[PDB]
Formats: sequence, structure tokens, C-alpha cells
Amino acid sequence: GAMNWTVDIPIDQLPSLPPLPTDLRTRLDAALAKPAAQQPTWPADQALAMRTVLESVPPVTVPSEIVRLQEQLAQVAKGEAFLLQGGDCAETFMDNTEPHIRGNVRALLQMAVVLTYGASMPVVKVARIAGQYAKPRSADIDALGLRSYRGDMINGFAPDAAAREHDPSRLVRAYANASAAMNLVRALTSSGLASLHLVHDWNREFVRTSPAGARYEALATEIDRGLRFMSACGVADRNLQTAEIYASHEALVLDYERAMLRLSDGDDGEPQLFDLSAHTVWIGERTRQIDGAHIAFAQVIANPVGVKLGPNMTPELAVEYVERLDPHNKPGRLTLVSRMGNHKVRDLLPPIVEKVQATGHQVIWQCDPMHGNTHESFKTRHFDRIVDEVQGFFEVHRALGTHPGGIHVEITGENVTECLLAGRYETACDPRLNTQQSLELAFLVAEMLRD
Amino acid sequence: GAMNWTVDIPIDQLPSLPPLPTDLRTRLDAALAKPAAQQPTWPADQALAMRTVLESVPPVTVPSEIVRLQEQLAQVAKGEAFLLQGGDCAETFMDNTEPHIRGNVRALLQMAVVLTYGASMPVVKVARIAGQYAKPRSADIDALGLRSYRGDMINGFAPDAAAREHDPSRLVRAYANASAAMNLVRALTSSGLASLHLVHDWNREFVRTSPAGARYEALATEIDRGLRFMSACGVADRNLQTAEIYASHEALVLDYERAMLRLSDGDDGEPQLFDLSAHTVWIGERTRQIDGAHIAFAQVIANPVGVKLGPNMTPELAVEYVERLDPHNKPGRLTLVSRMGNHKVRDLLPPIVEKVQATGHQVIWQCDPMHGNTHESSTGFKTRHFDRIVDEVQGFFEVHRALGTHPGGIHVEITGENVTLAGRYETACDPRLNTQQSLELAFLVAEMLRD
Ligand SMILES: [Mn+2]
Ligand SMILES: [Mn+2]
Repeated sequence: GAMNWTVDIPIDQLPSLPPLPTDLRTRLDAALAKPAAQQPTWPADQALAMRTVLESVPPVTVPSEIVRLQEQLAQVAKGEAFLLQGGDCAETFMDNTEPHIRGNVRALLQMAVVLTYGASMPVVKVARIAGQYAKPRSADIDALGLRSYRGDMINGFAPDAAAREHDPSRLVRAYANASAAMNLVRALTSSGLASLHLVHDWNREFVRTSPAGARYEALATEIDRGLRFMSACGVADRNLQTAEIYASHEALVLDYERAMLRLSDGDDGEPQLFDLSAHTVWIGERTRQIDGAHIAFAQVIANPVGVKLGPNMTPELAVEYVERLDPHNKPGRLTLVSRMGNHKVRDLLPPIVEKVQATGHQVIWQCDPMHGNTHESFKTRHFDRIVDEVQGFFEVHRALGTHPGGIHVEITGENVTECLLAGRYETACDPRLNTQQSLELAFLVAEMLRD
Repeated sequence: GAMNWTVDIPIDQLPSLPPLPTDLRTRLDAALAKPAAQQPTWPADQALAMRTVLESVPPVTVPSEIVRLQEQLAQVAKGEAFLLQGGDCAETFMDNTEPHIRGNVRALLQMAVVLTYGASMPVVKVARIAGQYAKPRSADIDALGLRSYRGDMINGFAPDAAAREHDPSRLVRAYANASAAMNLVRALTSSGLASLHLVHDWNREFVRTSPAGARYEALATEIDRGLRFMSACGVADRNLQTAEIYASHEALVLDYERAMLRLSDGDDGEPQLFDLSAHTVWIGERTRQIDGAHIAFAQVIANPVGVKLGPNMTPELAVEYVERLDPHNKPGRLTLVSRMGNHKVRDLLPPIVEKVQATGHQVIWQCDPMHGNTHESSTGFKTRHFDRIVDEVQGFFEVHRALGTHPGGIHVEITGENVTLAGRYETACDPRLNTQQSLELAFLVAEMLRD
């Protein structure tokens, strides 16, 4: 109650949920019985109580949006669209506010106009938002001797032991934060925030008040003339696609993902399991065990999925991911997310690309220039290394004649640090690019797209 | 806990955003110094703490949707559109589920297409949803000798004393539920659920399987032919609209409404206070004291508002509402909601309408045939006669026809489930018309609209 600073929710006399088709039950249980890395260590009975609450809430997303996303991603996979994915490294309940969310929505719309122009093709916009509340860790004890912070879905950022304990009630606070943020992203994307003219006036402000501004002025002016041309031709906002921003996060906490599963109706074909906590999810580098629960869970859901591929990836293993995760040969169903470091991508990526291409499957190739790039000191990342990874990624694909399909970026609408610091280091986890650096990267990637 | 079948969800105490401007807060404080009827009895310190939580959460609606609704309501006020408002008498946390929300959304869209055809003008769709969690009560002790149930925002439905205490942790729980429901209504209304052709196929199934189906066959077939005609003229899905369903509830719990106040960004007109817990709200019969806090709160917010007018209403008091609540003469800013009873509306409404018309202001005249037509059945249950409901609407139309004024809308309490007289009594409050009856009523009101 208010006196205890808690919301009390009775679980009993809640039930009556329709059973899954027998095969889906069997497969889902088989998937979840496999070993699972990076899971919270909280009690099974408390976890179950939280899942029962979540099994009956309104979903974050609906199946029809997910099949629409799959159709748009199929275009990307065929070389006819580009994927922009970006947002907070880790969302926090603390920053889950209208200014912060609007900041991320705007930054992503800004980047998308620039990339659409540079690419001369549609850009699919996927935010890391409305559920990016869990993060894997190498070590279970951090530099201070505390149990590691694993994101607000699991424990608290505060540096004391009680705050670090794994708290299954965070599954429910994660959901409430997620749907509040998704609700606002839907409102914002059908407001005037999404009109291209407005979005690009922001980019022109960036060009004035920026040290590298002169570098980007020509392209910003070219884009502005392209937009004014559109209107001169009689194209008004009403004659356009309303902005669609999709929600994604790493599918890490299987207690959360399984509780957000819903069965589709009879208007696809056969009923299918959709993870309705997001439109698309990805499986990270530490949870991608080929026979682990995460890959297997991914095989059971209908959502598009991604898999992060680090420097230790082989062509053979990459092909096994494709055959397990895209077994019906559905373009767009699978994204392979390269995160290799700028010093390694030119050498390690081509043989992987060649092998997968040879299978006849059409994956999206997406560059994650964040997580292969890092250095000692504050966790931080050089902008030039990030740019250079995306650059080498484009070189790999140009040489093979394959599609450089997208980028996956960690960013904020906030004027933060990390780009070389103590001034406003604000992240709950990894170094982002601030507003400015994100935008600068879009411009630079637009140039690689024109080339 | 484990012994209890209850889970306690901690409410995160998070950093506050900047406060609302001092001048608007000074105005609000003066308004809320007025006495307020029907308020929860929870302590001021708990109420304050809960409000503070809610001052920084993402809003449920945004200012631009509210100004859009205002524009569409101005059309209603001018006799060029029709207002449909409907949904649960009281939403509960327990029934705030995908199936129940989808069923109410469908019912409203179904009713809307029938009334649009009958009216030959646009219908504005306002759901009683995403916040209808508080009800007034005439006594504080119910028939079981317990403190009265006042809605899930205030206390619990369960017939036990602990549940009936007023706990302002329910403010936060209400917010999370409202957000999640609004999220789902946005998703549903840009899915194929919204498609006119799909919607009316439900209407045709209703005609096939209902008794007295043959009474509505002709209009249903007529409407079908109207849709096939527009499709034959090349009109496809995307030339129509996106379905817009707005959220409304009674502004009852001022701690909730005031915590949800936000300042607009000033990119439109100048910055002002909007209640972003909903698009529009109304003030009920028990809380409309001309000098009370509810009417004063309504003066300060930019949202469109309604006031329920019962049988004791005088033409002079009605004019006072117009002067307080539409001082600037903005058509459709105020809706006067007539709930007189079917035996009283023909006599009591005309002098109210005449006097208000004489002001020069353009209110929306909306008929609420529910809260004047309640009784209790011989077999215990609180009920309402369908025929009496129809006749009040009938009477409301006759008053407007005779005056040359616009019968502007209906306000109805309904569900998408097949509810009843002891078989399926499930409301938590007043007897909703079921799916079928609310639909049937739309057919009947369409015929009154054609006349
Ligand atoms: Mn990261
Ligand atoms: Mn009622």
C-alpha cells in the first residue's frame, strides 16, 4: 500500500487462460528447459507469481505490427531498404520520462531522414526502447565488490548490496515502464513530431551550432532542397506514410519474454507464438549458445530476430544460426549483427558473408560498431573507431556486391559525454553517442551510402 | 507474499522533473482550495507522495491529440458531426485485458459505422476507457455493512474491510493500467481492426444471429452496399483515415487529475495546462457544485469538458456552466450531457436548451440515457430497461427537432461481451448494455438520425 511504497496485486482468482496448441506448448517447454546463460538468480516461486501477473496484461505490441515489420525487413534483406536501429544502451526507470523518450524519438527520426536521403531508399526505424531494461555482464562481482548491476529489470544501479539483489518484482515494473513508453512513442509518431519538414529543421540547427557543422552543411542543404522539392511537387504530410517506430530490446530475461508470449488469431494461417513485449528482439553475444534456451526460444516465436556476431564467429556457425533461425527461407526474419571492432571487420566479415550468401537465405546484414570498440578510461569509445567500423563494414559489402543492410547504434537525445567525460557521464551502462554524435554518424553513413 | 497470493510491487522513488510554471500552479492552488465532494479519505501525506510519483511519468495522451479532438468537437457543436461516447460503466484492473479492451473498441467502431451512415456526417468516437476507475457513491456504507466500493483507483471490489480502505497506491496502479490500455487502443486503431469493411461484417453477423435481426436487415444491407459502392469507386483503406478513438473518464479523483497536468510545448499556440490522463473528461452529477473544486479544475484545463445535467437542473444553472466553462466562446469546448429519465426529458430539456442557446455559445448537446433509467429487478440486481433507454434518446431528439437545435451525441455504458439476468452479471457497477443491445441501440439511433 502507499505506507509501504508498494502496489499490492492479488494473483489468486486471476486465471482461466486458454491453453496453447499442444505442439507450441511442447516446443516452448523444450526451449525453456535448455541451459540459459545470464539469467537473474531470484526464486522460481516469486518469478512464477510475477509471470502470472504479466500473462494477462495488455501487450506492448500486437501481431499485425510484427508481420508488417517483417514485410518491411524483407525489403531491407532484398537490398531495397535500410535498417536503422538505435536508442539507449540501457533504458532506466529513472529516465523513462516524456523529455527523454521524445529526445530519443526525435534523434532517431532525424537520423532516419538523413539516411533515407543518402540511401535513396526507405529506412526502417527500430528504437531500443520500451523494454531494454536488462544487460548481460561478464563478471558477477563489479569493481566495487558489489553484485553487478544488470539493468532495472533485474536489480538497481545504486552502489549498495540491498539494491543489487535480484528482485523479481522488477519484471512487473519493467512491463509498466515499457508500456508507458510505448504508449508515448505511438502518440509522438502520429503527432507533428514526425513530419519530415520539422524533423529536418532540427538537423539544420545541428549544422549551425556544431564545430564540424561546415562539414555537414552541403548535405543538410541538399536534403532541405529535396524536401522542398517534394512539397513543390504537391506532396503534403497527409499524402505520406505516418512514421512507424518499432520497439526492440535484447531478449535476455526469459522469465519476462515467456510471460509476454501471446498466441495469434486465425488470420495469418496457423496460430503462432508472438513475443508481444517488442516487435523484434535480438540475442546477445553471451547468450547465443547454439543449443541454449535463447536460440531455441527464438525458434519458437514469430517475431523477426537478430543475433550478435562477434570476432570469434565462424562462417560454419553463422550458417547454422541461419538454418535454425530462418528455416523457412523468409527474407527479413533474421538479422546477423556484426560487432567486430574496426581493426577486425575488414578481415573477419567477408568469409562469413560469402558462406551465408551461398545458402540462398536472405538475411539482413547490420553493423553494430559499438560493442567491438571500447577502451579503459570511465567506460568509453572513440567516435573515429565507431565510424571506421561502419566504414569497413560498407567496404566488405561493396567488394562482395552484397547489401550493407543497416546499423545498430547506442545513442541519446541528451547532450551527454563519452566520445573520446566526468561532465555528464549519465548512462546506466555503456558509453552512448550523444545527440550530436549520433547525428554526425548518420551524415557520415549517408555519405557511405551515396558512394 | 507466499502465504497470501499477493505480490507487492515497489513504487520506485525517482527524481522529479522541473515543476509546472509558478503562475499556473498559483492558479491551480486557488482552484483546488474549493471544497471537493466525493473525494477519497486517504491521508494528505500519502496522497502527496503518490501524486509526486505521477508528476513525472509519461503522459497517457498528448496536447496535439487534445487540440485535434477540440477541432472535431467544434464540428459537432456546429451540427456537422455526431459524438459517440461509450464503454465500461467502470473499468477494473482485473478486466483490463486485451480481449476486453478489443471487445469495447470493436463495439464502438461497429456502432460508429452504423451511426455515420444514419447521420450522413462524421462520428467522433470517445471511449470511456484508460482511466474510468473511480465512481461516486451516495452513501459510505453498502448493503453488506462495508465501506462502499468507489472504484479500483480508490479501493477494492472484494467484500472485505482491508480491501475497502482507500489506498493512494491505487493512483499509481490506475496510471499503469490506463497507460497500458491506451497503448493497446492506439495499436488496435491502426490495425486492420479499424478497417470499415471488417467492422461492418461483424454488424452483419449480428443481424444473422440476433432475434429481431430482421428488424435491422434493411439498414445493415444498405450500409453494406454503401461500403461496396465506395470500394467500387476506387476508395481503398488508406484514403479514409486512421480510426481515432479518444479516451475519456469522469474527472473525480482530483489527486489523480492534478498529478496528470502538463504544460504544452508552445509550438502550437502558447503554453497552457492540459490534463494528459485523458483527451476529454466530464464532471458528474454529484460533483458539479458551481463553486466546487471540480468545476474550478475544469476551468483551468485546456481539455474539452462535459457536465452531466440531471432532472433537477435549471436553465439558470446551465447558463452558469456555460459562463464558467466556455468563457471564450470556443464551440465544442463544453458538452452538456442530459440525463433526465425518459419520462422527464421531453418536459425538462427544452427550457434548458432554449436558455443556453440564447447565450450565443455553442455547446454540444449530448444524451446520456443510462443514469436516469436505473432500477433494481425483482430478483435483486441493479438493472435498466432497454425500452426506457431508447425512449430517452427518442425524447432527446424530439426536443432538438422541435427547437431547430442539434442532437449532438450519445453517451452510453456498454460492453463487447455477452453479458446479462443472473447468468452473467459482471459489471462491478451499473448494468452495461451488452454487445448486442448497444449495437441495436446504434441501429435505432441511426433511424432517428435519418428522420
Ligand atoms: Mn550496450
Ligand atoms: Mn455508470
